[PDB]
Amino acid sequence: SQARVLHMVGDKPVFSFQPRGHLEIGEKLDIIRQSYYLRGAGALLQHGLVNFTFNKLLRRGFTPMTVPDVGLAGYFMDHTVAFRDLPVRMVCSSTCYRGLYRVHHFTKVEMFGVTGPGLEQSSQLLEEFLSLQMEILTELGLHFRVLDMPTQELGLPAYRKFDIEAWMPGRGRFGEVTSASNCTDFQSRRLHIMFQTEAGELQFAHTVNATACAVPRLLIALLESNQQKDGSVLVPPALQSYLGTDRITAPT
Amino acid sequence: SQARVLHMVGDKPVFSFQPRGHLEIGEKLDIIRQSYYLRGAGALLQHGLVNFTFNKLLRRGFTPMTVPDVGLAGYFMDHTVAFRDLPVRMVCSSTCYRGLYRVHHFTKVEMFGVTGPGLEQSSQLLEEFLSLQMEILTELGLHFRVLDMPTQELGLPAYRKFDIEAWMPGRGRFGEVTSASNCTDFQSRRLHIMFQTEAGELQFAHTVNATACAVPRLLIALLESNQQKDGSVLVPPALQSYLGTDRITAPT
Repeated sequence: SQARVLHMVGDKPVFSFQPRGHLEIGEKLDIIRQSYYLRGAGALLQHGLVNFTFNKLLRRGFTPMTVPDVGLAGYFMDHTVAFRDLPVRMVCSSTCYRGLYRVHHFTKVEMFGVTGPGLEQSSQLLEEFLSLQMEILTELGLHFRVLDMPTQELGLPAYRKFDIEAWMPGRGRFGEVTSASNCTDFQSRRLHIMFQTEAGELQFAHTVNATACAVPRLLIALLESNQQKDGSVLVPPALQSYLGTDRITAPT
Repeated sequence: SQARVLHMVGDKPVFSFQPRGHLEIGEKLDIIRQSYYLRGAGALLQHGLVNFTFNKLLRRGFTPMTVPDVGLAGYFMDHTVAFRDLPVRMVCSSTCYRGLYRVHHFTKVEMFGVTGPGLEQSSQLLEEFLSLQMEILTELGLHFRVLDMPTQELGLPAYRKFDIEAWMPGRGRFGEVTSASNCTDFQSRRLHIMFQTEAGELQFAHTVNATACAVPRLLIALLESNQQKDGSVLVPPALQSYLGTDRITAPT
């Protein structure tokens, strides 16, 4: 019926002041401008988040893919996978079209999985994708909660669904930053995504989907969370390589 | 009137066989599929080319920027720059909409410059951008030529224009992979991009534009150029970090 809190990770940050919204921080640091537009350290944050996640998923054995822009499944349309290749793990960084809360275009990295027969395989894969999401978020220093979304209440094209909300102090609330869902044979039935069994059967495979990074939301969470009383925001260690610093300090 | 060859860099590769087109290579290596779609090593090539160029331009002092997708100039509309900040060098990686020769969406990294008064400043900046382009191409091992495009013959919104064509053995000809043009006060007049002089004048600045990377074309050039008789293609050293190998070898 309603969403259950499955897990809690990290702590709410403590402030001696009233936390500011990501827009105020960005403007004070000259990393957000204008429509909207990232500049300097903010742009490095965006590209570094994408790269950290993409590399993490590459090290775990996800095959990368790129597309000219729903689609992730569609590229497996009318395709059959051998039993020996199951599960198939795909990672794709791409530009998607739909405060920085809702911009028309943004970069997102997505996870896609095609697995062996049945709920056991598909659920194992969904739990694996959720774990990757929590690992990435933990390594970024964010405070977040994992919630079980209802599926048979409205919805339907999902047997299980997990959403992750990261804490946003400037907004003062939790906001969704990742999603992951087990679509089972829905997508495979409609797109003819088959797997061949050991005996020689072709059967409808299972598909699993997950967001590995929605940057606008993660940016908001990092800026509000890591902000300082000086309007500085601290850089998580995982991103200090791409930024070249542990603290953004605003120009002169 | 007609395009002059200004420079020649690298040598045509030598083959003991008939060079194949990038599509044949990609299909034999399972890095190109389907519409079109990069997979595994091909996807690593795409992301590595973007990152190598972006990092190179970051080390040279280009301020990064990201946009939600003509635009590069438009974000400086109704903006004034101080004399002390000139020249302003901007680098932007973005998804653009328009064989892999002509796909609808592709990633491109672009250079944008706003400079001090007059032809001397704008030309210095244009030569600097051209040099960066040739450096990147040389470091990738490609054979290319730099040509002077006519501007007052057709055209008009450009005082000078340089194009770079890289050698494509499968096509058997040179193909454009970068462009760079000095648009002077055209764009600044139309968008009100001002600079403040030392005396206190506001004057129309100059704008310079350059492609720092068009990936589809560079991909084509690298695959056809570095191809082996085994259908292997060798990896340029600059990209071996992102690929993890010196040679793509096709799956089993």
